[PDB]
Order: sequence, then structure tokens, then C-alpha cells
Amino acid sequence: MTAAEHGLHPAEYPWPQNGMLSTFDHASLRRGYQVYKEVCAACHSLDRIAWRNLVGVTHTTDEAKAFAEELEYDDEPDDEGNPRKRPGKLADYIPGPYPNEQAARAANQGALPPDLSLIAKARHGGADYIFALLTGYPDEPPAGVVLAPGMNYNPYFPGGGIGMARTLFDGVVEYEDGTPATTSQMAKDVAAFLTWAAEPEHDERKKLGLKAIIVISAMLGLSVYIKKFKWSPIKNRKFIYNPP
Amino acid sequence: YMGWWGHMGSPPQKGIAGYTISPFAARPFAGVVHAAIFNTFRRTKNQALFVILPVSFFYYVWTQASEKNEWLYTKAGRHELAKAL
Amino acid sequence: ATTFYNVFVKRNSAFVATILASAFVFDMTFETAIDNFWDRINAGKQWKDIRHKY
Amino acid sequence: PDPAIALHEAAAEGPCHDFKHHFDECVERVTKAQEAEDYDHAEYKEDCVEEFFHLQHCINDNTADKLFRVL
Amino acid sequence: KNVIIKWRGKPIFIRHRTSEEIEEANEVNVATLRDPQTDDERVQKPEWLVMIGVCTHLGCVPIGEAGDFGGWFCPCHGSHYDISGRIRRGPAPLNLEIPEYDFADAETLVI
Amino acid sequence: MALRKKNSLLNMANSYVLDSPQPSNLNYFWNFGSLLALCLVIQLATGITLAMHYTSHASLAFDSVEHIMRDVNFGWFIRYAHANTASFFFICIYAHMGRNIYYGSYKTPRVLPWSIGVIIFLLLIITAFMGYVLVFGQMSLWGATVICNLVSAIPWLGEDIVHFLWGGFSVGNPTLQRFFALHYLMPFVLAVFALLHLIALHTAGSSNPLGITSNVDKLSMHPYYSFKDLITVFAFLLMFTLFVFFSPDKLGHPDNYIPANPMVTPASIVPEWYLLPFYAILRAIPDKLGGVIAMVAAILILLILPIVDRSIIRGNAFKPISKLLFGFFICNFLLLGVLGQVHIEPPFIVLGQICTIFYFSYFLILLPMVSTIENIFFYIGSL
Amino acid sequence: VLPWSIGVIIFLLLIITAFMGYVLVFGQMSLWGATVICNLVSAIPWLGEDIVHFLWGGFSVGNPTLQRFFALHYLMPFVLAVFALLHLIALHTAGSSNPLGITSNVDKLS
Amino acid sequence: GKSTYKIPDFTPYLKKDRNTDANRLFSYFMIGSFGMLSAAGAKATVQDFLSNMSASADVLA
Amino acid sequence: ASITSVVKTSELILKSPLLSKIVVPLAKTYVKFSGYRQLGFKMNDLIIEETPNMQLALRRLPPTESYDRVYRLIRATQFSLSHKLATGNDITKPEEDDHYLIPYILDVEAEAFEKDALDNLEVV
Ligand code: HEC
Ligand code: HEM
Ligand code: HEM
Ligand code: HEM
Ligand SMILES: CCCCCCCCCCCCO[C@@H]1O[C@H](CO)[C@@H](O[C@H]2O[C@H](CO)[C@@H](O)[C@H](O)[C@H]2O)[C@H](O)[C@H]1O
Ligand SMILES: CCCCCCCCCCCCO[C@@H]1O[C@H](CO)[C@@H](O[C@H]2O[C@H](CO)[C@@H](O)[C@H](O)[C@H]2O)[C@H](O)[C@H]1O
Ligand code: FES
Repeated sequence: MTAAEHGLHPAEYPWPQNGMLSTFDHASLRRGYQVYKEVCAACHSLDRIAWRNLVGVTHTTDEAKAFAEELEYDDEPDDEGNPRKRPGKLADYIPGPYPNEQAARAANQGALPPDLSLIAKARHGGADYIFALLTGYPDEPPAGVVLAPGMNYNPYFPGGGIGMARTLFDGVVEYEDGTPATTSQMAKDVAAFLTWAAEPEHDERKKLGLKAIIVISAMLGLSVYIKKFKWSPIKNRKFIYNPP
Repeated sequence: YMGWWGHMGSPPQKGIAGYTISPFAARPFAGVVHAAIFNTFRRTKNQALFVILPVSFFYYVWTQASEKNEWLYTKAGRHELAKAL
Repeated sequence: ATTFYNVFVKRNSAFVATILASAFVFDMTFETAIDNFWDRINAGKQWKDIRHKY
Repeated sequence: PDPAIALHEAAAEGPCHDFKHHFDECVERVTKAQEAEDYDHAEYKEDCVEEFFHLQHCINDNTADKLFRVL
Repeated sequence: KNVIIKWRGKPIFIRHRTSEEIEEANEVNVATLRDPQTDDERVQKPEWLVMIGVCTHLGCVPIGEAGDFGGWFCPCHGSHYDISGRIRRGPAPLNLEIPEYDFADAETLVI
Repeated sequence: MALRKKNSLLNMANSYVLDSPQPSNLNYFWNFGSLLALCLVIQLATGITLAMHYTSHASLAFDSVEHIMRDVNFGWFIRYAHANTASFFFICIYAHMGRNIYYGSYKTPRVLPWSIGVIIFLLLIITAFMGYVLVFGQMSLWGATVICNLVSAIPWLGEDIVHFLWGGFSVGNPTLQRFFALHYLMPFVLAVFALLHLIALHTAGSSNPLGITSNVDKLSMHPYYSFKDLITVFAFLLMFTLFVFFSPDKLGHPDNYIPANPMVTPASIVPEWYLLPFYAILRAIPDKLGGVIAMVAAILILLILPIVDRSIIRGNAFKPISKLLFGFFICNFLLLGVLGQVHIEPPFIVLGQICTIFYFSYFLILLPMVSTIENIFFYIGSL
Repeated sequence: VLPWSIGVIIFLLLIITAFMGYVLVFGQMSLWGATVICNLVSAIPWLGEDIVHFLWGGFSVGNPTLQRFFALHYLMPFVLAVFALLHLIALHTAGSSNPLGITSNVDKLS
Repeated sequence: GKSTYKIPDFTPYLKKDRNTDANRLFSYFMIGSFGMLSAAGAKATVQDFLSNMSASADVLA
Repeated sequence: ASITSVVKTSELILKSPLLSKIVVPLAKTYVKFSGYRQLGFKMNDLIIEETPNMQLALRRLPPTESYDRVYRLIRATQFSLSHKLATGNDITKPEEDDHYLIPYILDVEAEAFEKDALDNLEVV
């Protein structure tokens, strides 16, 4: 295939979580949530994440309950069997911007913005791909590229024409922690956030792996001593042959 | 073709004396350094060709094929690609 | 040294008891040790490090 | 302002200068070819995507580490 | 325009072919066709190309309007289908299957 | 008489795992048997656990796998362990088969354990393929679509058989539910055949790396091979740990984290890495039916090794030409694997055909020729 | 004695197998069966309640319980088959008894 | 080479202090360490693995 | 393959001057690279014995030859498991690599093959 048809492969950026012993930077996760909430959530759902999932990762229980309680969700019917709404609880999932695929496509000139809960695992490249894509819209498409209508040129996207326009510009978000919200900063934060969303066990997983590595290594060393110890009579056997 | 202990199906053995010592009387790692270095070198040297020849050949094949494929799908390779299809 | 052998190793019941008691202690202490180490190499990164702002 | 802008410009003028020049020369050719009439009724319409990829791939290799260091 | 109707989980391509499209399809000599068929064998109504939009090679779905015979292009192995949905270039052995469809009305078909 | 020998039940365990007489010189490649037993146990334990959380309905399957990943305590571990151990099962099985081919374990008197083994290998492929579909992501669906449409090439009845297996006209809910039931069952069948190949082997006992009788010099299976098996268990668990905890998605394909969409076809449908050589063989034949036959024949042709190996000597330890030929065979099998994942483009099309010819010609031409000539060289060379 | 004693275990597994199968329908008897029978485990002193909640996978019989009973109900018949085979292998040493209770070693039939 | 009462040379492998309690104790420390980590590892494995059967996070909510 | 086949084919080659001139040097190098002599084996020790014919030929070995074979197998097995090679007198010298078994197996097979032929005789 042409390189165009594949898409440009994203650089390997040094993410905080790269590294056998490294967790996510939780302050980055929190900032990334704020970018999701203010920019992506206009078009993209995050359906697999519940309000409770933010608690003790990015937000305290109170902050998360506040976010949930601002929304209305479908309750069980009342006593006359009429539909009712309730305020959100921590067990509720973060609600999407569109009721169905058709509504989503109608709002996006035919293109369907995917759910972002797994997008970091669902693309070759992971965080690097999300980062590269959001930061990689050239001012002008390379001379000779013919974009289909409602497409934007982005070399990281396979085929080059993506239905999502550039969305991150310096100062579209005002971070609550005083971090300067440059395009690159916001892309790094949101890409961290989405990576966490795709694999929320990541921090625990790597810590348990460290314990496992240590114990299994020790057992491997000792198993070799024990093997050599038990086998030494067979290895050290000697013969004397006298033909009868 | 195989029996069990006591009637394993060996031809009759006679004339071999076997000697060994207890695991507790032996140093399990005796001469391990010499073996790890000199013995492994001997054993590897003896088998090296049987790995190197097929691996080097198939790697060369793949390298040539992947480089040609890459070149055919460039601008420069347009004409050669047109003929190949 | 004979003493150590006679007490903890000679009877298998004692040896297995010693192994399991050691396993218990190792399990508890190793947990604690890894926890602290993990917190030091990932310092200022974890929620516990930023929680105080909220 | 966005740190990436400066780093990308510096890497284009410096370690990726040969690729910068390739892309530039490509663009010149293609624009000129589009300017000429009966371009729309041509068999092969040249793009500059290949050269663009070579340049971007190069810039990213020289910038990735530096950029994430300043965020 | 070409529509995509799900019918038994497989996609159905329905194209409302223009006059000049019909003409383009009626050109190719039957002789030079992996699967030799004329458009008249395929459609029961020249303005309604109804096909099962699964590629005959392995079973990917061709992206329409794309191709080299400007019909359908299977992106998987690069097989090109026609405006009749006949195979022209690439791995695919047969032309895109035609379902059993009947025009109940002139404005509605059942598949 | 000792209880382990007296009591009928205990005696069966004893005969297989404790007093079993083994050659005293088995090398580390005899340890894959027990690793495959460990993989089979891990897959049963993790598999039964996932079955307690998985829902086989197509409207819920993908979501149930997300629930396992996100909500179930240690669900992530159980899921990744199950998925990665499937890859390790194939690494161990290819190693075990490689050992058997290099050391002539397929020769008399061990043709029967070998032939049952070939069937175990087929059941493992089917088991792993069905398990892959259960996720109901894009690779799940497009895998089941492609693979079950190959059955359509069976003449006359093929189409009918496909629709019967799918339970409908496409891969959908009926297919998913039936694959769940079968994927649960197949590992138990596989376990039974694994046990049959061992019972068959018990008549001759293990071969050994010299290819001579071991009846002269035996060692109890325990403790010597017990403790030797622990070393490879810990080595395996180290590799397992690196994948499961540190890189759980390295062996997989991102496309399976997109829910199945019968309309949208993914960028590239490639099977799981361990199926790739057979997939390359299938692509090499242009005819649909031809390709399917070739792909099946690539597995069943192992059944003729007992015939086509004409050597008077068991195994390759002492046969320099056979060793070289085997090296080329193994590397070609890996090249086939790699060609299974490239695009169907020049120059890989022709290359894949050559590698396919080489694969078959090993069994049909080269091994019979080379083994015949080595017979003559040993005799003349030692006169 | 050994074939008999393994047999007693086969009988226990059959009861468990049949009980879980009954729950899978998720009708009224399914639910109320699982509720009452798994609350007998609550009588185990000290840990009983904890064990019940662990088996149910929650605080009541619900979806977690149903999914786990499905997996177990599928599996238990295979375990039962293995024990059935063990009791026969155990019996092979003595052979079948017969209605007179005497040896049959004197007069056998294939 | 002929006499079977002349035990072959084992001096490269024989420990001088082979009959001491010190000597046995050491090897049992290795065996016991291995048993200890295996016990700790099995406990960890079982406890973590079976916890899947406890109420999941969605249920606990 | 049958030992008979191997022996007959080898004799055809040794007869032809041309063929022997090119094959005998190759076979000598093959045997040197094969390396069975470095484990103290004689060639015949490597022939597969789990066949009725070969079991019979081994039973017909003179007791001394049989005792020596058992020792060579045990010694080689020990070098194998130790990952050591034979040294000194344990290495099989080319002059010691005698075909002790070939005569016996050729007799066993001769009879077996005659038996098969004669089972198919047709009175004319
Ligand atoms: C107002 C619309 C809109 C906004 C704002 C938006 N997106 Fe998108 N996005 C889309 C659409 C439409 C697509 C589908 C593009 C296509 O498939 O051609 C998309 C696609 C994506 C993809 C997948 C591309 C692929 O490989 O399939 C990712 C990742 C993504 N968006 C992330 C984000 C992030 C992160 C943000 C903001 C921080 C964001 N988007 C903002 C509309 C939007
Ligand atoms: C679940 C899969 C399998 C398991 C658990 C299994 C297990 C084992 C075990 C434990 C042994 C004895 C120890 C050893 O030599 O490693 C063995 C030997 C053998 N297996 Fe397998 N096996 C499996 C699959 C296969 C396959 C696919 C084949 C062949 C295609 C095969 C053919 C053999 C043969 C021929 C032997 C005898 C080898 C010898 O000792 O010389 N097995 N297997
Ligand atoms: C040889 C044994 C087995 C092999 C090779 C095997 C292989 C697989 C594979 C490859 C998958 C796809 C994994 C993924 O990518 O997520 C899978 C999924 C699954 N397997 Fe198995 N499996 C085996 C045994 C079992 C058994 C015994 C069960 C018991 C029910 C089981 C239950 C499942 C379930 C529920 C899934 C779907 C959930 C998931 O994808 O994780 N498996 N299996
Ligand atoms: C799946 C359930 C079972 C199966 C398939 C099974 C099958 C058999 C078979 C085939 C025999 C030999 C023929 C016969 O005497 O009828 C037998 C004998 C026997 N079974 Fe069972 N059995 C099962 C359950 C049980 C149970 C629950 C017990 C005891 C509680 C039991 C105890 C025995 C005994 C003691 C014998 C020997 C009787 C004799 O021949 O004198 N079995 N069983
Ligand atoms: C591998 C997992 C461990 C469980 C055991 C595997 C189950 C398979 C066992 C069922 C098959 C029957 O197994 C068969 O039984 C008898 C006794 O048990 C063995 O018989 C062998 O051992 C006994 C004493 O140990 C001797 O009297 C006999 O001369 C010898 O051949 C057979 O060699 C074996 O083939
Ligand atoms: C016959 C065997 C006896 C019965 C077996 C008992 C099975 C279940 C027992 C404990 C399961 C729940 O018990 C619980 O385990 C989990 C992890 O395993 C522990 O959880 C702890 O470690 C994990 C990682 O290891 C962290 O994600 C968690 O935040 C932390 O609290 C709890 O501290 C313990 O309370
Ligand atoms: S699947 Fe349609 S081109 Fe191969």
C-alpha cells in the first residue's frame, strides 16, 4: 500500500506511564478530563466510564457527585406509570452528546465520531496516535491532495482525509491549575486521559507485576539450585567397565 | 518395547560398575564457571552453522522482498508496479 | 546450628509450620515494602500526592 | 505560545533540511503543473504526500523528546 | 447514489444508476470477464442495481464509487467491481451476487 | 507392597508421574509437554472464570468483556491471562512439535502418539479460533465471516453447511451463542486426546535426544523430572508475567476493541499470529477450494512423516544434512508466518508460492531423498 | 469399599449439578430455590454470611449468581463423568458383585 | 580401569564438611525458601484470583 | 528403510569406480561431521531397534558383543546428560567402528523377506 493509505506512523513520545515502574501522572489525568469535558464531549461519548470511576483517580467523591447531580437521567416510572427523570448518582455512566448513530452522523456531515472509552486500545499507536492526530493538522494540505467534501487533511489518519476538524487551539480550555493551555499541552493531557480511560487498571497492574517479577525471579533462581542439587548424583555418576 | 522396573527390557548387563555420591556430599555448582564459559562456547560453536545458514538466508530473502515492495509503492516505482499488476 | 536443624527442620511438621509462618511474614512485609517503594518512584504522580488540593 | 511551533521550525531548518528542500521542490512542481491547462484531463496527477511524510517523519524523530520535556 | 440496506446482516448496495452509467456498463464485451454476464442478466430494471455488497473474494464489503472501473473497490485485497458490479481487476473470482428481489410497487422492492 | 503400587487408582498416577521410567538424558526440549499441561490448566481456570462473567448474547458480549476488564475484581488479569496464554499455548505446541520432528519422535514405535498429537493440534486451532470470536469485536466478526465462508467451497453442500453452522444467513447472535458452548466444551475434548496420546506413548516410553534405547538406563520421573520441570515452569511464568502485567496487548490486534460492525470492514483482516503460516499457504493457491485443501493438507501431511522418513536412525542429532534441511524447513515455516500478514502485493505473492512449495516438498521430496542418502553415507562412511 | 465411597461423592455432585441447572431457568422456583438453599450456608458459624455473599456475587440472587451457576452447571457434569469413571476403575480390581453374594471367579461370562 | 574397589575420583565434587548439621541445614534453607515463596505466591494467586467472585464494582454501586 | 536396502545400494556404489571415487570421500566426511564417534558410539549402535526384526538380531549377538554394546549405550547416555564429549580412549577410532550388527540383521531380514516372497508363490 501507499504510505498515504497507511497513514504516517506517530512518533514515540516519552509518556509518564511508559516504563515498567511508572504510573500515570494523575494531575495530567485531571487536566485531560477537563479537555474532554470542554472540547471532545461535544461530539464524542465516553460511555464506558461511570462517575464513580473518576473518584480517587482525578476527583474527590464530592466533586464527582457534584458532576453527576448536575445531570438528569431516566428514572423508573411513577405510580401512574408515567416517565420520570432523576438527578445522576455516582453509579451512572457519563452521558453521550447524541441519542443514536443517526443523530451523530447528521451533526457531523455523515461521519460518526467514535466512542473514546477504548480508542487508545483500538488504534495502533495508542496515546501516541491520539497525540499525533490532534496536533498533526497542517495549515495547508500537501499540494495535490484532493480532499473529499467535509474532510480535513491529517497525515496520521489512514487515507489522509478525516471528518474531524482541528479542535485544539491555544487557550480553548482554561486549566484550573494554572498550566498554560497550549495545543500541545492539551493534546498531551487529553491523550493521557483517554489512555487511562481505556486501561484504568494500568497503575495496579504494573505494581502487581513488579511483585510477581520479584517473586518469580527468586523462585527461578532457587529452582535452579534445587534442580542442580537433586540432579548431582546423576551428573556425577562414574562407570568402570570390565568386559565379562 | 519398554517394561517396568525389574524387567525393563535391557539386554543383560554385566561388567559395569556404577559409582555416585550423595547430593549432600557434592558441590552442586562445582565447576559451573568453567562450564558456563568453555562448555557453552564449545557446544554453541558446534551448532552455529545450522542456525546461521537458514536464518541468514531467509532474512536476506525477506529483506529484499520487503524493500522491493516498499519501492514499488513509491512514486519512483509507479511503472514497475503497473507491470507487476 | 545443630540446634536450629533439630528444632525447625528435623520434623517435617515443624519444617512445614516454619515455612508457612515465614510465608505469612514475608507476604505481609513484602506488601508493605513494595507499597513504599512504588510510592517513592512515582512521587508526585499518584492521586494520594495531589489529593490534598481538594 | 505552542512550544511545538518553534521546535518544528528549528528541526526543519536544521537536521531535516534536505527533506524540507525536497518537499519544497515537490510543491513547486505540482503547483506549476496544476497551473497548466488540461491538467484536469491528465492520467497521472502528482501529489507531495510522499515528501511530506519524509519531512514529518524526520521532524518527529528530532522533536518528540524535546517537546514532551517542556510540558 | 448508492444506498446500503442491511438484509440478513449482509449489506445491500442499491444504486440509482444514471443513463450514462448504464451505457458504461453495457460496453464491456462479455468475453473478457472472469464471470461473464451482461447487465440485463444482473438487473431486472436498468435503473436499479440491487446487489449483495459482499466482495466475492473473502467477504469484505467494497467501498462504492471508488475503484478503477468506477463502481466498487474492495479495500481488503484491492478488487475492482463495475457499474454492473462485475469483477474487473483483483483477487475476487465472481461478480457481486444479486439477491432475489421483486418490485412489489415501482417505488418499493422486497428482497 | 507399597500403597502407591497396590491401590488401582494410586497406581495409575504412580505409573505416569512418579515411578514412570524415563531416559536419563532428556534435554530441556522435553519440558514443553509439561508446559502444555500447565497452559491447559491455566486456560481451564481462567476460562471457567471468564464464563462466569461473560454473556454469550451478541447484544451484550462485547460489553460483558468490558465489564470483565473494568468491574470484576482482577478481571483484567483473568482476561489478559486467558488471552496471552492462548499465545503461549501455541509457542509451546510448536516447540513440542518441533522437538518431535527433529528427534524423530514420530517414528516407530511412536506413530500412534504422534498421530493422535496431530489431532490435538487441530482441536487446539478450532478451540482458539472459536474463543477469538466470543469477544465480538471487529476481528472476531470478520474472522468468523471469512473462515466460515471457506466452507462454502466444499462442492454442492458447502453453502448449506455454512448456514447450518452460523444458524442463520450471516455471523450473528446464533453463531455467537453456539461458539460459546463449543468453545467451553472443546478444551475438555482436547484434554481427553492429550491423555490418549500419553497412554499411547506409555507402551514405548519417551524417546531421547540420542535416538537410542533408554531401556539400559532409566530414571524415575520424580524427583528428577519434577524438579527439572519447575525450572521451565518458572521461566514460563516469567515470560507470562512480562506479557500479562507489562505489555498485555503486544500479541494482539487493536481492531478487536472495536465492537463488531457487519457493515464496516476493518483495515486488514489477519488472523492471530499462530494461524498465520496456514493462512499464507491458503493465499498461495489461487483457487478457493484448492486453497482450503492445501491449508488442511498442510496440517494433515504431518501424518505421513512416519512413511517418508526412510532413515535407519531415529532423529537428527547425528545427521548433519538432515539438520540443515530441518533448519531451512523451520525458517520457511516462519517466513510463511510473516507472509501471512503482509498485503497481497508484489513481490510477496510469488514469494508466498515458493515458500508454500518448499513447505510441501520437505515432506514429499527432500526428506525421503535426504534420509535415503544419509543411510548410504553412514554405511559406506563407517566401512 | 472404594467404588462405593467414590459413588457417594458422585451422588453429591449429581445433587449439586441438578440444583444449579434448576436455577438457570430463572423462573420463580429457580429464584426462590437459590435464595433458600444458599441461605442454609448462612448457618456455617462466623463466616457463613460472607460465604453466601461470595457465592451469590452480590447481596441477593441476581445476575451474577445466574451467570456463575451457568458456568458451573456446564462444568459439573464433566467432573461427574470423571468420578463415574473412577468408581469403575476402582471396581475393576474386584469385579461386579452378584445377587448370591458369592465369588464369581468360578463362572464368568464376557 | 579394572579394580572395582578403587572408587573413581570424586575429589572435584566432594564437600569436606559433608556430614555436619551446618551442611544439611544449608540445603534445607534453599528448599525451605523455595517452599516459602511458593506458599506466599500460591496464597497471593488464590486470593487475587478468587476475589473475582466477590461483588464487582458495578454491583457494589 | 530396511538394512538390506541400504547394504545393497551401498554395494552398487562401491562397485562403480566413478561412483566410489566421488561418494566414498563424501561419506567419510559425513561420518566425521556426524560426530557419533565423539560419544563413543559405533555406527551400528545408532540403528533403530524397536522393531521385531531388530529385536531378533540383537538376541543373536554373541554375549561379549552384547555386553559391550550395553556399556557403550550407557556411557553415551551419560555423556549426553552431562553435555560432555568422549575424550581419549572413549572416542571411537575409525578402525574400531566395526559393523558388528549388520551380519545378524541381514540374516534376520533375509529370512523375513524370503518368507514374504514364498507366501506369494504360484505353482506354474
Ligand atoms: C465537533 C466534532 C468533533 C470534536 C470537537 C472532536 N471530534 Fe474527534 N472526531 C470527530 C468525527 C466526526 C470523527 C470521525 C472522523 C472520521 O472517521 O473521518 C472523529 C474521530 C476521532 C478519533 C478517531 C480517528 C480514528 O482513527 O478513527 C479520535 C481519537 C478523536 N476523534 C478524538 C478527539 C479528541 C481527543 C477531541 C477533542 C479533545 C476530539 N476528538 C474532538 C468529531 C469531533
Ligand atoms: C495439549 C497439548 C499437548 C500436551 C499437554 C502434550 C503433553 C505431552 C507430554 C506431557 C508428553 C511427554 C513429555 C514430553 O515429551 O514432553 C508428550 C510427548 C509427546 N507428545 Fe505431546 N502433548 C500435546 C500435544 C502434542 C502434539 C500436538 C503432538 C504432535 C503433533 C504431540 C506429540 C507428542 C509425541 C510424539 C510425544 C512423544 C515424544 C517423545 O517423548 O519422544 N503432543 N506430550
Ligand atoms: C485450550 C483452551 C483454551 C484456549 C486456547 C482458549 C482460547 C481463547 C481465546 C484465544 C480467546 C480470545 C481471547 C480474547 O482475545 O479476549 C478466548 C476467549 C474466551 N474463552 Fe477461551 N480458551 C480456552 C479454554 C477456555 C475454556 C475452558 C473456557 C471455559 C468456558 C473458556 C472461556 C472463554 C471465554 C468466556 C472467552 C471470552 C471472553 C474473552 O474473550 O476473554 N476458554 N479463549
Ligand atoms: C453417574 C452415576 C453413575 C454411573 C454412570 C454408574 C455406573 C456404574 C456402572 C456402569 C457399574 C457397573 C455395572 C453395574 O453394577 O450396574 C457400577 C457399579 C457400581 N456403582 Fe455405580 N454408577 C453411578 C453412580 C453410583 C453411585 C451414586 C454409587 C454409590 C452411591 C455407585 C456405586 C457403585 C457400586 C458400589 C458399584 C459396584 C456394584 C456391583 O457390581 O456389585 N455408583 N456403576
Ligand atoms: C498424567 C496425569 C496423572 C494421572 C495418570 C494418567 C491417567 C492415565 C492412567 C490410565 C491408563 C492406565 O495406565 C496403565 O496402568 C498400569 C497400572 O496403573 C500401568 O502398568 C505399569 O505399572 C505397573 C506398576 O506401576 C506394572 O504392574 C506394569 O508392569 C506396568 O506396565 C500401565 O503402564 C499404564 O498404561
Ligand atoms: C481455601 C482458600 C481460602 C479462601 C480464599 C479466599 C478468597 C478471597 C479472599 C480475599 C479476597 C478479597 O480480599 C481482598 O483481596 C484483595 C486483593 O486480592 C485486597 O486488595 C488489595 O490489593 C489489591 C491488589 O493486590 C488492590 O487493588 C486493593 O486496592 C488492595 O486493598 C484486599 O486487601 C483484600 O481484603
Ligand atoms: S476480500 Fe474483497 S478483495 Fe479480497
